[PDB]
Amino acid sequence: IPAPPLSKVPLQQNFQDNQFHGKWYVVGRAGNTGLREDKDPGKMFATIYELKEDKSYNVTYVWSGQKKCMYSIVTFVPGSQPGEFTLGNIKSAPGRTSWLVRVVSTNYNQHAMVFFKSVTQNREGFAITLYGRTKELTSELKENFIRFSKSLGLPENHIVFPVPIDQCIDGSA
Amino acid sequence: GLVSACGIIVGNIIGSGIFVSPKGVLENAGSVGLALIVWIVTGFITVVGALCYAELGVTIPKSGGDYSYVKDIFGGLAGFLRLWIAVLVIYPTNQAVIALTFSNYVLQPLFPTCFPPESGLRLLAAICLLLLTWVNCSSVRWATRVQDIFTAGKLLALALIIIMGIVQICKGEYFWLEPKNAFENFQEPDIGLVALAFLQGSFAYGGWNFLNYVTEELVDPYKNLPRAIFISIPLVTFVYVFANVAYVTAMSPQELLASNAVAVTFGEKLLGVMAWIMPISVALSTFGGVNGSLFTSSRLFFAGAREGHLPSVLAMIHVKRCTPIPALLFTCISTLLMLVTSDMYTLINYVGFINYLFYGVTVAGQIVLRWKKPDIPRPIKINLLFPIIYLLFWAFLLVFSLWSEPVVCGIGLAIMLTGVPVYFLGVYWQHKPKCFSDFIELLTLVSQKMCV
Amino acid sequence: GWVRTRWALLLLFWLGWLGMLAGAVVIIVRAPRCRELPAQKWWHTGALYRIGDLQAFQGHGAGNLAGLKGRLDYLSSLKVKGLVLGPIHKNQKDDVAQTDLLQIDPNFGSKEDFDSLLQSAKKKSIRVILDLTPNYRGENSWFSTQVDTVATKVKDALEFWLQAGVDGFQVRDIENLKDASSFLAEWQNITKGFSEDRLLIAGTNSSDLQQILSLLESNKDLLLTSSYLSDSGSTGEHTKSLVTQYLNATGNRWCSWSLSQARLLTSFLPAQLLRLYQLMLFTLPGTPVFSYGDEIGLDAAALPGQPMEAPVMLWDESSFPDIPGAVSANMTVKGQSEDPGSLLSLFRRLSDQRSKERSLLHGDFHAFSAGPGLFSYIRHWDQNERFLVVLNFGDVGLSAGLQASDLPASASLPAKADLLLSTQPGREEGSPLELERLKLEPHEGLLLRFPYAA
Ligand SMILES: *[C@@H]1O[C@H](CO)[C@@H](O)[C@H](O)[C@H]1NC(C)=O
Ligand SMILES: *[C@@H]1O[C@H](CO)[C@@H](O)[C@H](O)[C@H]1NC(C)=O
Ligand SMILES: *[C@@H]1O[C@H](CO)[C@@H](O)[C@H](O)[C@H]1NC(C)=O
Ligand SMILES: *[C@@H]1O[C@H](CO)[C@@H](O)[C@H](O)[C@H]1NC(C)=O
Repeated sequence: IPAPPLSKVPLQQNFQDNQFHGKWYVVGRAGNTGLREDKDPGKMFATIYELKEDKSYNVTYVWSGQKKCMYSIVTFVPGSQPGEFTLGNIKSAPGRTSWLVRVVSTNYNQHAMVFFKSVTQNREGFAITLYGRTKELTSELKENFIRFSKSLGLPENHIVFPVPIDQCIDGSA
Repeated sequence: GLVSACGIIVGNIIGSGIFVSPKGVLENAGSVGLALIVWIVTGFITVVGALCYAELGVTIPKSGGDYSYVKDIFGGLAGFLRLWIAVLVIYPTNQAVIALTFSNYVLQPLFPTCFPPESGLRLLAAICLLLLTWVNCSSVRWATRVQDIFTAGKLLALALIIIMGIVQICKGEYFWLEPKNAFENFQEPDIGLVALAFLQGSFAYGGWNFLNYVTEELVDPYKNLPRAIFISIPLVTFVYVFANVAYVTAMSPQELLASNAVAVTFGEKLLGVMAWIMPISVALSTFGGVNGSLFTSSRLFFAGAREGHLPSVLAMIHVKRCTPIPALLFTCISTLLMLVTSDMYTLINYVGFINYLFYGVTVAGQIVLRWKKPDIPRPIKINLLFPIIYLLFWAFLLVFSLWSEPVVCGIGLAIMLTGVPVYFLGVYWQHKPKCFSDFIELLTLVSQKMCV
Repeated sequence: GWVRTRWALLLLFWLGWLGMLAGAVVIIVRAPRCRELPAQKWWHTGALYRIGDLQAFQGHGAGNLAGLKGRLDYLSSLKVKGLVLGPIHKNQKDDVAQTDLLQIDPNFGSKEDFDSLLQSAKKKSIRVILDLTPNYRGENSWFSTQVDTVATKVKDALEFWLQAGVDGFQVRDIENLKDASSFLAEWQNITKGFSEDRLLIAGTNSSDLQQILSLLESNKDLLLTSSYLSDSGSTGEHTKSLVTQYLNATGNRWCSWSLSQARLLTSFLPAQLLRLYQLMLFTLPGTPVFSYGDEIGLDAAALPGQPMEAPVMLWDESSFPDIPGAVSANMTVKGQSEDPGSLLSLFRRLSDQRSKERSLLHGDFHAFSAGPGLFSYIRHWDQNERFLVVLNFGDVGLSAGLQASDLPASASLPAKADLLLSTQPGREEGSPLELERLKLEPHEGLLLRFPYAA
């Protein structure tokens, strides 16, 4: 199960960073990470992208922990392509796992599909995510996501749709 | 004797140390692989040192190997220190170590899980030592007679270890021999501990510094002696490595470090009839080792007295029995005084350090004799790489031993420095000490005449 | 007297030598003989590692039994003496007719893969424990539709897999099993009858001691894992009471010191108590059972979108490539393997000590009184190295205040003892301390070592 060629994954043309900012939900996850269709998908979490004056994104993962609403913050620096990104806080140490975030296709209104890669010294991993503005997207987008994931070689079982919980990702609790 | 030479060399080198050393090396090696590497390196360095000593013997043919060489070389105060340290340190401590080994092997079956009482160990060691010194004093006939049965017991123990090791490597899966869990197992290697590992491994190789010249009788010693030295020591090293792998196959390395008698536990794990074979055979081996050490120490006392450094009180053979009773009594007293250490392996370090401290000195003397006073007829010559590499290793050993365990080694150095002044008193007296010393000596001689 | 003195001294020397021999024999007979070692079954040594969901444990790995052999090197690094593979047998949710306990699920692998895995584990000295819970994909582990058929198929599967070579089994969620103790006794005695080195673990969610004791009444040689210590309590006195109550009610029989059934420590415990509870579980008298990921303190709520029941094992920062930067370096196996002070390193050290020390393996356990908030006890064998563990479950720095005279004099407390390791930094290992005035930091655990008195 090798990493796909970067050329094969599409890119979003005329990528407008201003529109992409906001709170995306995760409505599908494809990748050889350990999750399978048969088992528990998990609890849906949200990713908040805030655009900065230097065009770098501030990314906040919010999810529901044991009892605390849990948050985590990172920063994406724009890559070579307008729609590509890389994890910020780069250091010369080879131990760091370079990241190759890449937006595959989005209408900026209700859905998006993005591709992540985590090339590492001893490992090369990738994943695809179906971001959505609402808790649940229409079935057609899920079918398109499954087709695109299968294009990269991921079996059907590797694709997972987290349960749309109504606490922390949306509201308080 | 083209072939018997290898036999005599192997018999002199191979002893009971293999029954006590293996816990010492591994305990400091930290892994089975490092243990076997230490054994191999010690074997090679012993080959080098024996070769240098053979060269020195051919260049300086004189009785008292390792003493005459250090006497004719370095002038005075060097050979006297060799004799002083050999009498005070090396022989009493070798006898004490072998006696403690006998006691540990005798008592291991009775207390397999927990330390036996220290008083029991010391009493059994003293019992063995006193019986052996008595049999040596009474007559040399019995001393040479019992050596056959003791050597037979030692050979039986070694042969059974080797056989039960080769059987188990086929079916025992050799879990620890393979690199799986065979390196960096107990602790990360430390050079300070590796020096102590080499000191304890060298204890297995003994009786080559002085027994490779005093005993050689070859048809063409110049032609054959280098061959014998090069072909007898390596097979001894192979035997030691085979014994170590047999131990590690029979028992886990952790189980080997908490035994105090490696062969007893080996026989327990493998031999169904264990107690009837291993402890008794090793006890015979230790008896033979102590008896041989006693005979050799008395022989050394003979030359020590003849050279005039020692008083005539010693090295006096009894008339009815042709035995050096006064020489044996002093070694017995010194060994009994050494038997209050309570540590089987501390003594090993304490002796090995001194052994190396003088082996290196002798090799340095060889180098000096090469550089200064050359052109001497040397029937067999050695490439100057071997002595210098030996010296390099010797320096490492000493430095790191002092870095790691500066107490036992320090005490040995202090003993040597305490022996240094006596030589001046012997050589030059600013004022003759006729008030006490002479009278004391006379009284001692009189008493020796009266009771012995 | 000139010649008479010679013979007199010679015979006096022989008399003294014989007196020394008699004294040696007397001392040997007076010495205390070593106590026999117990029947140390393979699971009495070291911990057990419950792998649960293999697909989650391997993460980016293959996800099948054939791919599980890659991790056996890591598990050997942990020095766990056993594995509890999740239920691999083929199962249709809530269908007793369509579930078979003798067929491996196609997704998990094939029979040949399982045989190769068992061979490799045996080569590495790891022993597999196949858990045979009939309905592991359903809401209730034991089908409600039928009872007798489920037990019959479990017995048949136990026979078949014992023939295959598994070194034991495990049965979970027994609270839902009807007529549990009888079936447990039957399965346990059949498994022991096949061979002595074969354990049957039992899992319950009950936290009441009386229910556990009733379950153990029929068979006293059954390893039971239950949520008994799961209640955090947050008081050392409470945990001390739980441990002593259980040990003295069960009769000091061998027990499994697992914090739960098929759950991680991080579900019950907060982040700051993981090291303390690891020390306690590794030093208490029994066989600690750890769910996978407990060595790195894996928490299902630490990362977004991670299943609560079966969190994905974090082997490196690329374990989740969908959330860049969320998986910090120091919450992974690779990150914590390079840190001398980390939960994984502490787990490795404690497992090593548990596996090799003859006082922790099989040794008497005696807890004694400390100022309230402290759980302090001693593990000691016969004239062997003794260990003393002092745990500060409170959140306020407390003077240890050890005062233990009720303990046997054979395990008397010396004035000083080494410091084998501390859960928190700030102390020098190997330095003897003053037990009379030993200070303890909040949420700190000290493992001290002292030798046999003589
Ligand atoms: C185990 O005990 C049960 C009790 O119901 C019995 O039926 C079965 O034969 C026993 N099996 C043994 C002792 O192997
Ligand atoms: C534990 O098992 C009992 C028995 O079926 C059940 O009633 C209960 O809901 C379970 N959960 C807890 C937390 O006790
Ligand atoms: C166990 O300990 C408790 C502590 O309260 C005590 O009441 C009980 O009698 C003890 N039982 C046994 C058998 O030791
Ligand atoms: C190390 O792990 C702890 C978890 O106890 C976490 O709080 C801390 O942030 C981690 N280190 C860094 C640099 O984030």
